[PDB]
Amino acid sequence: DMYIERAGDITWEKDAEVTGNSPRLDVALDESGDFSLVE
Amino acid sequence: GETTDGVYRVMTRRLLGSTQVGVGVMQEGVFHTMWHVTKGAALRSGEGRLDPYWGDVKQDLVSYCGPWKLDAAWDGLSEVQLLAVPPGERAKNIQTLPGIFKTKDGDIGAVALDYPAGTSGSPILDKCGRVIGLYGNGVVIKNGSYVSAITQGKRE
Ligand SMILES: COc1cc(-c2ccccc2C(=O)Nc2cnn(C)c2)ccn1
Repeated sequence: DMYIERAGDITWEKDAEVTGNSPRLDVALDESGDFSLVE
Repeated sequence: GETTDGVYRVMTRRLLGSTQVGVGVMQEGVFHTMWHVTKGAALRSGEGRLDPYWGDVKQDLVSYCGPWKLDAAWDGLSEVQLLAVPPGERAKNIQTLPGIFKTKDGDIGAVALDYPAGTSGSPILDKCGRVIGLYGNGVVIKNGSYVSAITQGKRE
């Protein structure tokens, strides 16, 4: 029996940590809403 | 109960202790999360009962107490931030340039940041603070890191 708890405001932070890469990926989306990698 | 615009954890007591199953956004009296987090179930907000209003398993989204309200888009150029809310850890902004999910229906934003599954439903923002979509539905690549979409709903 699920419940919610507030965790913060939705705000852009100046000088947040900047990270992660930017990959271009071929994918398919099935009727169950699962993404899969094509090739 | 609490209806303040902002970001929230989704918890269950049905397992060992209190377990965070995901994250969502409260905006204009409506709660937004991913379908896999709640599976369409009712939520509590203290003494309050939030009922599902709209949901679609294929989009992997669900809204509570009204129609989907978020209609901002990754503009394809500008950076973004994952306002990650990880299980038992403080909300933290992470800035990233999203990559791209090319599909037969079109192209979607993608972010290659590996957080625990209970981070599902954390919002992705643009530089004006607008929610451009939610984190947690994509693919695991060779590298072992999950790549999530930028999953965003249609406002009616
Ligand atoms: C083997 O795959 C994973 C994925 C995850 C994961 C990590 C971050 C955000 C979200 C998920 C996640 O579970 N997504 C998701 C979408 N739909 N379903 C049913 C589940 C963590 C561990 N293993």
